[PDB]
Amino acid sequence: FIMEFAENLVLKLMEDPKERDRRFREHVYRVKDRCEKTKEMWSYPMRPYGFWTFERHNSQLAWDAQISQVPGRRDPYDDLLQHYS
Amino acid sequence: GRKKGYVEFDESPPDDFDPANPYKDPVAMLEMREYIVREKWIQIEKAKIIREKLRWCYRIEGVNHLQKCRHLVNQYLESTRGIGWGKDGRHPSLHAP
Repeated sequence: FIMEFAENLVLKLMEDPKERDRRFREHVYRVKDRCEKTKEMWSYPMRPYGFWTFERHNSQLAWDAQISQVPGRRDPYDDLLQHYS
Repeated sequence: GRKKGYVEFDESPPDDFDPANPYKDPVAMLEMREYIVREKWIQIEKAKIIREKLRWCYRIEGVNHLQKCRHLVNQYLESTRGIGWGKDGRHPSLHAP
């Protein structure tokens, strides 16, 4: 009965071939999906397309529109007309 | 844990495998390679069985072994035609169809 117990213990050891194959397939599919995702992540250029339209990059326009009435940068005719009216 | 100690494989090529583009699906590629290995091993074992029966024919038949085991010799020599994986040094007269 010692050999029978040893065989049962060895069978309790090892791994289920069905579970091993399923895990292998799942792991390979996951790696393939993630690697194509990382390749498309790397494919993007460093300079974005819309960077010239971004609000953060176009920060001078708002400030200068706010500050356009300061005497240091006024159009002379604007000052003339505001004096006239 | 394993259920019982006897091998369970399928005697059919894995599906979703494209011979034109075998490298498109990695799982299909690897399973097809494993199936090809299994088929080659089956052919090798068939040749080994033929070789064993040939050797026992040669042992049982004495001086008159050239005509009694001629069919077994021919069967073994045709069965060993495409056994190997890298036996390209073997002459094509015995290793090529």
